[PDB]
Amino acid sequence: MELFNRVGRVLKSQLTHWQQQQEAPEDLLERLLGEMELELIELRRALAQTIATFKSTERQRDAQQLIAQRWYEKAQAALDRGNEQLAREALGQRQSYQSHTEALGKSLGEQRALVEQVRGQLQKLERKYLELKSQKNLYLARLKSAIAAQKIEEIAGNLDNASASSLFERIETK
Amino acid sequence: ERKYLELKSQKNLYLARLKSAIAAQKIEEIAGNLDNASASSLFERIETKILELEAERELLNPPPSPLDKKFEQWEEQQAVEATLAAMKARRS
Amino acid sequence: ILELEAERELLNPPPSPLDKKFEQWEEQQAVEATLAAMKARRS
Amino acid sequence: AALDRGNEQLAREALGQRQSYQSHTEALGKSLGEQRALVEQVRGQLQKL
Amino acid sequence: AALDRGNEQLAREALGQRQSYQSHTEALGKSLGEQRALVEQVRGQLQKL
Repeated sequence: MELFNRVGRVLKSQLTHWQQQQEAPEDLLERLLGEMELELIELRRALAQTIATFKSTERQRDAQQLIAQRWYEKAQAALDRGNEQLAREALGQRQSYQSHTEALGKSLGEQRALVEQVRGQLQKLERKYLELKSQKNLYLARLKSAIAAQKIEEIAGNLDNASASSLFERIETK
Repeated sequence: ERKYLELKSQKNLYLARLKSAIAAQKIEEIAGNLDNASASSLFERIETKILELEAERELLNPPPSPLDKKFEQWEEQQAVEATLAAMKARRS
Repeated sequence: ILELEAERELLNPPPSPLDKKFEQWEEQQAVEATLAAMKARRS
Repeated sequence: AALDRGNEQLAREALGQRQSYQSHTEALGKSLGEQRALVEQVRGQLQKL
Repeated sequence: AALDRGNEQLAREALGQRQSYQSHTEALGKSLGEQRALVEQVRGQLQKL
């Protein structure tokens, strides 16, 4: 008659199950953390994408820094015995590297905060993740205690007293 | 060439920050399913069902009123006092 | 290696400089406490 | 052990790290106390049932 | 033996190597103490069973 009813029509058997599962959170409750486990490992692997990359710049600057050391050493050796003219160019070439080192080096400093904080984020998330997973069983145990606490007495009323006991004490009246 | 690789150098960081962004967001966008309020109502309202249904017990078997509980503890006080006095009287 | 080493680095967080500081400091105390005790035996 | 021989500076950090655990212990420990009533009463419930 | 006749320099390394073993002994030795309770109690369990 309408989509909400026709979506219901195609899912009358499923709408009930969807309502039941959301009414009884056993599957979704368990698999959301399992699904959340997927993003944790995805974050685990995704986070690694940050870790290897940033230092890979660190090695690159070291090679350029060593090359700057080579130009520094070549300039140091070139300027010997008053041959400053030759060493002037070598120092000029070094300045090209020096620009590369300074810009790349500082990029790590802020990236340390990104890895430092995100590691702190996961450090906080993981404890909260397991902490939430710690108390779910208690409520679930209290839930089954609740179901048990309720099936025990909801069934207990079948023959307690009054019309319930009338099932036999009225037969006693018979 | 230096600019080409330099652009190719930082794309992974943003992509890594992007997957960190997707990860940073799937982590919490999903986290809101059962945090608090109506989210926690998924079980603490079922906890309220305990008491909606416990009242059926409470109503079906009216809880021992403070008077009968007062009688129970008072009877226990008399039971212990009457007994212990009698019990210690045996030795005397 | 380092993309995958970070998995190790992340899985077993590397001993922080504090614990490494504790380790070497404990070693410094371990050697100093021992060597002082060891040489004290002869005395 | 860290604070020995007046090396309080080193021990200051270690105590700071401890406070992180102390928060965990205090919160988790009290949770048992109320849970004792749950098991204690439910055992009493079944004992009566 | 190494530290004899004032040759403490040679003996310093040997003591350092020893500390590596000392860590192994202390950790493994205590593991037995609790394991004694496991065997002691389980033997008591079977003794009662």
